[PDB]
Amino acid sequence: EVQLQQSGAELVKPGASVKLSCTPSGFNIKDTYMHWVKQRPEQGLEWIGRIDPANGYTEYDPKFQDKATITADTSSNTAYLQLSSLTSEDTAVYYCADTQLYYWGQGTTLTVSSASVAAPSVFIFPPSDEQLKSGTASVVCLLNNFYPREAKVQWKVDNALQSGNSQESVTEQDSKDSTYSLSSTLTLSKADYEKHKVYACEVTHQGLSSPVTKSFNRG
Amino acid sequence: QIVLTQSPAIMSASLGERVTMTCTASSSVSSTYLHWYQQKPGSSPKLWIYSTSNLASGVPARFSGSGSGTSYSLTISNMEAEDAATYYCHQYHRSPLTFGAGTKLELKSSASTKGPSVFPLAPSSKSTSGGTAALGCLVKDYFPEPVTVSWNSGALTSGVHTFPAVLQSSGLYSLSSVVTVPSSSLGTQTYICNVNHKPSNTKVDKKVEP
Amino acid sequence: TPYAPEPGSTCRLREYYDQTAQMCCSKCSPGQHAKVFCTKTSDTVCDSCEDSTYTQLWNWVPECLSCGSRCSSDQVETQACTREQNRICTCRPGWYCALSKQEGCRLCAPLRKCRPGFGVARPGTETSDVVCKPCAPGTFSNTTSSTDICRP
Amino acid sequence: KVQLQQSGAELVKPGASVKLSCKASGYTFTESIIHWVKQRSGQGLEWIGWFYPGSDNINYNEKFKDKATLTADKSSSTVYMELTRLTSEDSAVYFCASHEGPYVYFDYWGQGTTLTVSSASTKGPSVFPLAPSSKSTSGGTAALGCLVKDYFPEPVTVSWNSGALTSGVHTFPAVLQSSGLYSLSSVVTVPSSSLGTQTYICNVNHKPSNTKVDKKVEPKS
Amino acid sequence: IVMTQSHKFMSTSVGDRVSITCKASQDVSTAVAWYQQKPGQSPKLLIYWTSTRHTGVPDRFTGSGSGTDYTLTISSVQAEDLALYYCQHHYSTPYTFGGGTKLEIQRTVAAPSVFIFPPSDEQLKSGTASVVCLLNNFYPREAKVQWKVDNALQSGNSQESVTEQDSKDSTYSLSSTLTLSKADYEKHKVYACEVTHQGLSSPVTKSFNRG
Repeated sequence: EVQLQQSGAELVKPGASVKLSCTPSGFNIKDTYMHWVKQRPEQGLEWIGRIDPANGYTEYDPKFQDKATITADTSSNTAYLQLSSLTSEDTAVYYCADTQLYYWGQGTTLTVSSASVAAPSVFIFPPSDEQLKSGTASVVCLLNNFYPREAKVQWKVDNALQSGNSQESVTEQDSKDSTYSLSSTLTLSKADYEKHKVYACEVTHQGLSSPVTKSFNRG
Repeated sequence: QIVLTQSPAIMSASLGERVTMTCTASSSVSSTYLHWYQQKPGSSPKLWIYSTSNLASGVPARFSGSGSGTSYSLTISNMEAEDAATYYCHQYHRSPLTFGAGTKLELKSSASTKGPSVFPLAPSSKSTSGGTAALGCLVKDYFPEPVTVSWNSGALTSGVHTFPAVLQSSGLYSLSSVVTVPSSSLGTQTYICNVNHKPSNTKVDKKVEP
Repeated sequence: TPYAPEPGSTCRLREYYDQTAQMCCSKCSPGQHAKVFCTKTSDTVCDSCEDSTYTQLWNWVPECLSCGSRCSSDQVETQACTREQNRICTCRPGWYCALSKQEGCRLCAPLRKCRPGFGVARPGTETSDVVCKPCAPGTFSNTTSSTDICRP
Repeated sequence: KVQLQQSGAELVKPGASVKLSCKASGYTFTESIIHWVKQRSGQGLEWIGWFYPGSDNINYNEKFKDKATLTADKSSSTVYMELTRLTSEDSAVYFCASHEGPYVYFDYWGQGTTLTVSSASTKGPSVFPLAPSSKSTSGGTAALGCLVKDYFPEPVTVSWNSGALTSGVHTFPAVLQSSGLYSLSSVVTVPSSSLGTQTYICNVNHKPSNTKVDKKVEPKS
Repeated sequence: IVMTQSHKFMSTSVGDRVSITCKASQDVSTAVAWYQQKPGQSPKLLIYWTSTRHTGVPDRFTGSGSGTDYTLTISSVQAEDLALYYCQHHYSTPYTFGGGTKLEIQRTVAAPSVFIFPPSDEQLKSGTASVVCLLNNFYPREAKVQWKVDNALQSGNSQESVTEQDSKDSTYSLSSTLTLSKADYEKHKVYACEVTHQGLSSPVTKSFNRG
C-alpha cells in the first residue's frame, strides 16, 4: 500500500551516521523522483531535497546540499537517504517524500540522543475521593526520567483500548538528568468509573525490552 | 529565488468566526500554482488545496480559500475543532521544492477567571513496587495562566517535577505537579503542596498522606 | 578623492591608475559612462547611461554596452533589459527550451502534450522540459493539455 | 547570413566511406547549427541528423543514428558527414542548411552535394547516326539525330552542323543504364524536302574522356 | 513529425490563384516554413514563422496556419514560378520535409511529333545495338511510350528522359532509348515505338524494318 516505511528509532549519538531506508510500497517504485522531508521539534517543514534514482541525477535544496546523500535500487522497491554528521536538531520523523505523490508516511523517527537509552519509571495515581464526590474521575499515570521523547501511552479498561478521552503533557529536565517526564491524565465519569471495575496503564518506549502494564483497582 | 512567508502568524478564534490566512509569494499563486497543507501536532502533514482552489478529494468544503495574485488566502465558515491546526504554502512549478511556515489556529474558548481546585494524590501501591513514592497534587479547572506551585513552601526541591499547563475542552486549564520521595520519609514526615494562583488572587495548601 | 599613490603601494579597489594625472581615483559603480576622466583635482563624475545600454562591472569606459531589441512576434521577455542586465529572451510562453545558447537556444520545443495519465514535474521553461511521468489517476487526471500537473 | 556551399559529385568503389565537407561562411560558426538533409533525386528531402557546433551536442536521426557520422572541424567552420560504407542506395544528392535565429527555419540552403556509387570506368561515348524514315521524306517534316551511349561521367555536349543548326534541336538529359553507363539522345526536326540535299552532322564532345566525334546523319538506302 | 506535400504537381494558368496544402503528422503551432526550388537551383525560403514573409520575397505568396493541414495561397502566377515547393517544421528534433510540388502551366494542347530511328552500321560494328523513339513539341508533359519489337512488348530495357519547358514556345520533348544485344537485335525484324498522348486521339506508332 502507498506508504513511507523506514528504519525504526536509532539512538546514534551526535556526530554519528546511519543510512535511512525508505520503503515505497503499493505504488510503482518508479524512482525517477524521490524527495525527503524533515521537521525539527515544532519547527517548520523543511525540504531535504530530491533525486533521480532511475536516471542517476540529484536535485537537492540549496540549503541542505552539504548533507545531500541518497541512493535507491530499481528492483528492491527501496530508497536510502545516507546521512552524515547527525545532530540532535535533526531528530524528527523523516518522511521519504516525492513529487507525483505529495503524500507522506509514518516518518523515520530519528533518535539522535546524548543520554543513555533508559527505561521510564511508571506510577499510577488513583483519583481522590473528594474528586469522586465532585462527580468526575481523573486517573493519572506517571512516567519518570525517561529518554528520548518518543513513548506510547494508552489505556486498558476492562482490558480494552481507550481512545478519544485522553490528554497528556511532558516536561524537560535539562539540569542534571537530561531526561524527560510525561504526565498523562485520563478522564471518565462516575457511572463508568464504578461500572468498569478495572483500570490499567501501559507504556511503550525504546528504552525497555517489552511494554509494561501496571494496574490499580479499588480495595 | 524561493521565499514563502505566512501572514497573520497566530489565529485564535472561537467557534463560528471565519479564517484569514496568507503567504507572501514572489512567483506562484495566480498563474504558477502552489499548495495548501495541514499538519496536526507531531504527525504526517496532508494536502488540502491542490490547484489553489481545488480542495482535497472527498472532504468537507468549509475550506473556502482561493487566494491569488502574490498573496493567497484561506477562509472557513464556522471553524470546527479539527480545523484548529497549522497550515502551509507551497511553491511548486519551480525548480527547488519548498514549503510554508505554519499558521497556528488556536481555538478560543472565552473562559472566565476561576481559582484552582487542588486535590491530593495519595500513594498506595507505587511505593512498594518501586522503592520510591512519587507524591503530588492535582491542580484542575483554573483560569487563566499562570499558577505557581511549591512543595512544602519550598522545603525540598530534589525530586519535584512541575508539569506545563494544558487547556481542557471547557476552556479551563489543568495542571499537575509531582515529587518523588522514599517510603521511609513518606511514613513519618508531613507533606503539603502549596499552590498560588495570582490572577484570581487565591491560594490553597493541601495536605497529602499515604 | 584624488588620493596620491606612493611607490610600493597598491591603489585600493574601485580605483585604478588614471594615467592622465598619474593618480588613482574612485571608480564609478556599474551603470555609468565615464565622460570626464581623472585630473589632479577632478574625480570621475558618475552619470548613468542611456536605455538599452549598460555596464555590468564597475567601469570607466566612456561608452556603454548594447542589449537586444526583440526576440520574435513570440518569445516574450523573462528578464527585462535594464541598466544592470541584458534582455534575456525565452522560447515563447508554454514551450520548453531544450537546446542552449548565450540567451536564445537555437531550438525550442512544445511545452508538452502528454495524455491524461502523465504528471509534469516542473517546466524549467528557461533551460529545461516539463517532463511527463505517470500519476495515472493521481487525484483527478483526465486532461490532455499537459501544461498542468496531475491536478483536475 | 548563413552561406552554405557544398562539394560536387563523388564516385568510389562500394564499401569505402567518404567524409563530406559542407563549408560555410558569412556567420559565426558556433551561433549557427548545420543539419544534414539529403535530396536524392526523385526522393524528398530526408534528414540524416543534426550536430551542434558550439556545444558539440549531437542527435543522429534514428534512421541514420549509427551508420551516419556527424563530425565537424571547428576552425574550418565545416560539418563533416560520413555515411559508413557508401552504397548505391546512398549514392545521391546531399544538402546542408541552417538557421539564423532562435527557433529554426531553413532560411538558407546549400548548393547541393552529390554522390555516386558504382564500379564503372571513365569511358567515352560512341555516336550512332539516327537515319530518318525513308518513306516519310515527303511528309512535309522529318527528324534525324544521333545516339550517345555508354559514357562515364557526364556531361556530353552535342551540337548540330557545328552549331549552325539550332532550330528544333532537343538535347535530352542522360539516363543511367543497368551496365553502369549513361545514355541520351540528340534530335532535330527538319523540313523533309531538304533531306537529300542538306548534309546533317552532329558534334559530340565528352570532356571527361577527352573524346570528340563528328557523326553524319543520312537516310538509309 | 512527418511533414508532407499533398500537392506535387499542380495545374494553373498565368496570373491565376492556387493554394498549397503542406501537411504534417503533428501540430507545429507557429513552426511552419515554406521552401521553393527551381529545378537545379538551391532551394529558397518563401514564408517562415507562420505568415512572416521572408526578406525580399514576392508578395503574391501569402498564407499561414497554426494546426496540422497548413495552407497558403498565391495570387498571381508567372511562368518563372513553376518550380519545386515544399515545407519543413520546427517542432521537435526530427525535422522532416514535404515531398515537393511542381507548378505546371495549363496552356493549349500540342500533339507530339513521333519518329523512330534505326541503329547505325558504325554501331553494328561495335557489337551493341540501340533504337530510339522521339517525341517533339508536346504538352502536357504526361506521355507514354511503348516499344514494340515484332509486336512484343519490352520492359526494363528502355530508358527515357524529358526536356524542360521551352522558354520561347513553351513545349516539351521526350526521348526514349531502347538498348539490346547484337544477337537480340539481328534476330528481330520489325521495330516500332508506340506513343500515347492526350493531343492524339489514338496512339501513334512509328516503325522501321531492320533491312
